[PDB]
Amino acid sequence: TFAKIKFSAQIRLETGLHIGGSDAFAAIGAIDSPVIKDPITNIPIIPGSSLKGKMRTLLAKVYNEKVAEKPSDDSDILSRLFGNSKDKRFKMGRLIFRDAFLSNADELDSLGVRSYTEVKFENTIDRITAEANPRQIERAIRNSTFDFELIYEITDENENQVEEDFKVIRDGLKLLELDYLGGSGSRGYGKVAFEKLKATTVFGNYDVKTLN
Amino acid sequence: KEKIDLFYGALLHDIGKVIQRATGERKKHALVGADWFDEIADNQVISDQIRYHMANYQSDKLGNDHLAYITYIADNIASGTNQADIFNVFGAQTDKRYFKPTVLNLKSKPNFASATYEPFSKGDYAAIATRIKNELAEFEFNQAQIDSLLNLFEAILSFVPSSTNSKEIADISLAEHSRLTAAFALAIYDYLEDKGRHNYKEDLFTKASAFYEEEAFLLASFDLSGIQDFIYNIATSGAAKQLKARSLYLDFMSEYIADSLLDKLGLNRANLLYVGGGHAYFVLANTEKTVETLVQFEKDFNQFLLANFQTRLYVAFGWGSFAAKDIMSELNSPESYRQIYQKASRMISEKKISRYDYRTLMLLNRGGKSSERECEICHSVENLVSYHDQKVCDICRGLYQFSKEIAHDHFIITENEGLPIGPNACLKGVAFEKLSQESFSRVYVKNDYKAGTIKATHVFVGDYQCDEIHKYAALSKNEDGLGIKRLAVVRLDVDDLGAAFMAGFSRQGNGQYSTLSRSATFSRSMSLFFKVYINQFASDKKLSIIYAGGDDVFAIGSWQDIIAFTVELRQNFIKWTNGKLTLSAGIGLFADKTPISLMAHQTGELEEAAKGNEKDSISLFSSDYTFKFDRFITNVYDDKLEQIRYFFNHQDERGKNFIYKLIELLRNYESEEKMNVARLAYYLTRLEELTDKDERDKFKQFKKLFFKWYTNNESDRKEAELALLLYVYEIRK
Amino acid sequence: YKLYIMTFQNAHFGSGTLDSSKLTFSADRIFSALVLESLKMGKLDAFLAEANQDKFTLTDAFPFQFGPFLPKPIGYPKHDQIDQSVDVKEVRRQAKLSKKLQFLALENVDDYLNGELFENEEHAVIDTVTKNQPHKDGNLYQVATTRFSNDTSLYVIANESDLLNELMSSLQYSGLGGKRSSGFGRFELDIQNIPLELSDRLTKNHSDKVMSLTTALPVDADLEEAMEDGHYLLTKSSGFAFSHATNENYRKQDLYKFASGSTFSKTFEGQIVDVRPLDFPHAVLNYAKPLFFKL
Ligand SMILES: Nc1ncnc2c1ncn2[C@@H]1O[C@H](COP(=O)(O)OP(=O)(O)OP(=O)(O)O)[C@@H](O)[C@H]1O
Repeated sequence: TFAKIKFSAQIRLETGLHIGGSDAFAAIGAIDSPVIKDPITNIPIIPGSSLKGKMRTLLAKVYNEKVAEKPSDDSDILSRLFGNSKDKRFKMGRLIFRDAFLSNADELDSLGVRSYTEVKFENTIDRITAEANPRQIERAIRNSTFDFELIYEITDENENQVEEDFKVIRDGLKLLELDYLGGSGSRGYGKVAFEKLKATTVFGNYDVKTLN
Repeated sequence: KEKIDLFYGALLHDIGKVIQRATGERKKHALVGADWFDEIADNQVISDQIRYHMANYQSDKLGNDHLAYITYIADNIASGTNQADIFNVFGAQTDKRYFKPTVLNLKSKPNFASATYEPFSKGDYAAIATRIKNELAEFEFNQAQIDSLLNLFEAILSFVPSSTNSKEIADISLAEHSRLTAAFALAIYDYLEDKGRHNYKEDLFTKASAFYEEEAFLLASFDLSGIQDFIYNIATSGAAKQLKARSLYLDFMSEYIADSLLDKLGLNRANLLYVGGGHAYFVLANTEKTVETLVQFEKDFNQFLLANFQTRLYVAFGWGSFAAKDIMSELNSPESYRQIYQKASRMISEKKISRYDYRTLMLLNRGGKSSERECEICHSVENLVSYHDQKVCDICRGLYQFSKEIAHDHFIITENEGLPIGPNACLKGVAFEKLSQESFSRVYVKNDYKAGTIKATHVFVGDYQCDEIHKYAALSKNEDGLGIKRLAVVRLDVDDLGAAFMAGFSRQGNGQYSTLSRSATFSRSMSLFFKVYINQFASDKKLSIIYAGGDDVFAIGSWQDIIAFTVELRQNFIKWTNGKLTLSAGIGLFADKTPISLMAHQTGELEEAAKGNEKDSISLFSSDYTFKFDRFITNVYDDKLEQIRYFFNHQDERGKNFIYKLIELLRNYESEEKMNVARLAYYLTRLEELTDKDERDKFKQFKKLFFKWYTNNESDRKEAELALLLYVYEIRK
Repeated sequence: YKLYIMTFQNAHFGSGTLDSSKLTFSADRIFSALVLESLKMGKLDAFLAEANQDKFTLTDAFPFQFGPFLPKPIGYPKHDQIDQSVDVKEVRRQAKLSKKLQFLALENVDDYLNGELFENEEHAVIDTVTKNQPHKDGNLYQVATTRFSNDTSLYVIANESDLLNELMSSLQYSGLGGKRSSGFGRFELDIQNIPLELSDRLTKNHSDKVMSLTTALPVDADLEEAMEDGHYLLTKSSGFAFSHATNENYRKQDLYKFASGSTFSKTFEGQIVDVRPLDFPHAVLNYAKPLFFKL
């Protein structure tokens, strides 16, 4: 009738990415947009808006039936999983995300590393001169786990389509690993890896069997 | 007609002092002033009051109930060797400064007080009495004109004192003494008429503390709330162009309260003590007639503001009776003078929390609207109209038309032509044509030079616009390739305000230092610097000042000139106050195309965060750079930030690969203390080895100065983070 | 009666505009959330007959840092306590510190009325994040977040029953206020039994200089009778409605209530106002059930 399906997993970054944060106050040792961190401490974190804005775009191009143009108005078979401000059949999003915090600090200081974010030197070639615009970026370190929990809940009517919903979510998790997740990922910066993909219940109203 | 003669009789009561100080003649100022005024003007009642100003004259009485008998009591209220400094009698005894009677003009440079003039007296000047006699040819003073002379009397005589004698009475200028003495004269006429008797206007106050002990005055004040919540707070970023018109909307609203209240009761402009920023101090009388007027006025002024506006804008009055014996003669205790303001400011905090009452609060909770169309500017749905991409309502609709009306020199107050600001009044922007011109016109920064037959009751307010608002991103970057496409916002606000107004002038038991005139000249001396001198100092810059008041300002624009204006404006304030009043602010950059709500709110949180230490602190780009401001222009901006501009500019591209790492070392100091010191010795050798051999002669002292600034003081370590950050933002991209 | 301790981490609670945010939120946010999720479970008609039972009430979000916190009394103290009279500048500069204060400690509820002024403890800092959209003319927007620190938690006091504990069990895994479609609302419910022996002065009968909280709202039969000689502060709380059968979502009418910590004199009643602009198949409910503290 009403269950709470939580998809607890650990995001393992096999390649350092780069996501532009807010202003430059926590990392002013760069020339472009730095990576957002924590305003209290000093741990590189990733917001939850980047997980929904990227997974929905890469998923609405294979499970669609019409050429899209504007958000919240393409492929009704998957619009009920994110959100829609036009259809009356559904409004709320049944896939609550969470800001993935870096929980790898419990064993990172024992090995002795540099810090938390490195600086990479990049430039461009105008095919008429040598080095042009000596800029630089700020990527993330390698091997850093995170806490990603996907909340799923039914609303009574969710009855004769629960088994079909797991096919889209499971296919969307493995599809994100084969694509970059960040900025300027065309050269190979993103590419995540969902480690220990498991699902459990909190309220207790639906048995677990479709674990993998 | 009968009561208006008393107002003009107290303004020119010392008109003969200017001629005496300019032309050598052994005559009194009260005797030569009546003869010089009668030569060009054909009057008689106002001429007898000039001769009967003092008490040792009596030209054969001539008059039983004449109005020339109450001018001596009101003269001692506003009263108590070139020109004594106002800020000199505040705090301790420092340096003795003196002004200079020049010409007050917006384009002219300010004459700061110093100790290099003539400590003797004035001399033989002719640049003051010449302009007075030139425009003296005016028709009979009637009701058609009110502020046709007060706007010029205080625009040239602002640097001329009144009655040069001793030291207690010398810091009061003649332009303010003659203006303040007319307010107390009108209260006596209203007190002697509301009661019943009339033969008292002669000679019955034999006792020194007779009329001075009886309470016959009233101190009125208000607190217009909703200034920072209506101007700074905004919805979308499309209201950036009309933000200057939004600031001028509430600026004339506070001036309309002073005009509608004094004209309805039957007074003039003398009953005014600095109106601006939602704070003023009105003077009245202790009569039952003046009380019934302010009660009905506050109930009707808040009536029309409930339909168009909401609960943001609210005006709460505050009265407080007092006596005239609290600012003269006996009673030298500081609590005696402070009790006058406590009788009116106490109800201010009580009336603002007790706004509406019965049969008023339930009107807003009725409900009758059912539509989904808002202006997305101020969150209000009331009489909308089409415009551009959105549908503007009616509250923020008049700001678009008024934004283009800023270039107009005159502001005609109409009835229903545009956007109404009062009960049955309005305001528009047009000039050089005069399509109607109802009554009471207002202009902006109109001093001397430009003066003719205008006749307008105006005030002073800052107004300066560079090039729009939403385009300072391109002006911050030069043509070569330096700077960023961002902008900064500073909010310079005065720190201490309870002193130099309540009880702070006490230093000697001789002088009382509690006269209302001594406390009234403090607001007038600082209003010329925070509301008039701002437009002159912001010239030739890539910024535009907005809301130039005596409290908090709002300067927006490119940071290429704001940084050079914030630290420079405080330097002119220290010399004007002899270093007795501190100042604090905060400069913070933001992004382009951002909502002004959080853009003006995040820069305001740094103001409160810059007061945790004591009072003379500062907050830079973030809340971590907590310094003392004085250590910036004398150390950081002096021999730190400037030294890098000519001792490191020769190294480019390859040489600019070490500043980004040295900043990170300055932060990691608590967990890495001694280990970080050993790593600093390695970065100082990588820059010297990776350069030209002939260029090494320039890099010879920066290594020792940078290492000493790291192990000396905890507060000194944060100074290097600010110098290395301003250098990267200079030349980049 | 029974407090529900819960801590927040990177949340969002706007007040007036979406870009702005505050550290706390009004009491109408909690009441308008449990009713909206009751229809998704299958017991919307069960909670409707429970909120209108007088004894059932809710409290505002009060901070909890090694002890429960309470709002400051509006208008208190009066003009009688000066707190170390030294100079007019030192007394005037410290009076504003109490005005900017948000909440007082549970042990300072009696010492503040006798003469004590201090700066409020730094609970958290206001931090903002930025977002945009690449495939829509490159537009962008700015929103603010609330990142608590130094063990900053909240708590709400309600009534113990066998139905309320199950409705709030799913709220911790469903968001609460702000951007719900991102993860700005997830928390953890820390259940407890014994509240505190000092915070048991919640009464609704006698009137001995009480203090209304959770945005009071007098009834039409008792408005000016309890408004005269009191201390309050009008606020603002509105916004677009959220329904599933309107195709327009009409704007809810304004309800200018009060603030948390207003001191009146008598005891109110507390009603439930219905917000119906044009027409709706349901009814927009509202809390408006202020409590009282003996002080
Ligand atoms: N230009 C001015 N001329 C005269 N009085 C002014 C001016 N600006 C402000 N004031 C006075 O300042 C008072 C408000 O002061 P406020 O409470 O803002 O100071 P404050 O913020 O407490 O100072 P601090 O930050 O040092 O504590 C008003 O009552 C007003 O009369």
